[PDB]
Amino acid sequence: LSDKLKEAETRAEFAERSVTKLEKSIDDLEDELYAQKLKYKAISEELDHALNDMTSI
Amino acid sequence: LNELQALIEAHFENRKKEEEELVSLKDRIERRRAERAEQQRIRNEREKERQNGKRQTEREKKKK
Amino acid sequence: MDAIKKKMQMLKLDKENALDRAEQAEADK
Repeated sequence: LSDKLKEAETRAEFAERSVTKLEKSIDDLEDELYAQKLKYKAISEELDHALNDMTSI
Repeated sequence: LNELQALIEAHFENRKKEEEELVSLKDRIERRRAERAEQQRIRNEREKERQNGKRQTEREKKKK
Repeated sequence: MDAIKKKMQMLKLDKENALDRAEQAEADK
């Protein structure tokens, strides 16, 4: 049990670290998805707004 | 022309208004994510709180 | 930019027709 605990603790710590890595990667995806949407629909949708004007004339 | 102008205005309004809806709400989602993550961080803080010579003498001589 | 593929065609027709006339007007002598 001491080893099972160290192992479970390694697993708990692993999961805390894995969660930490994923806390970081979820935030990176939360920020990257955010940034990509924020820049991508905001720019390309803006480019389609610009289409409204670009294709006028 | 009624068909083209009507459809492209439907495009503008409906779709991009909708796109900003998406922007807003997805931002809400991400904010939820980050705030709840930080809250877990503070929880972990609290829980781990629950889980809890001779040279000196001669120097003193000379310096004093 | 289909709006202008279509506007292009309209203006193309307007000029082609004006041009057809420019060419005829000169061709007529």
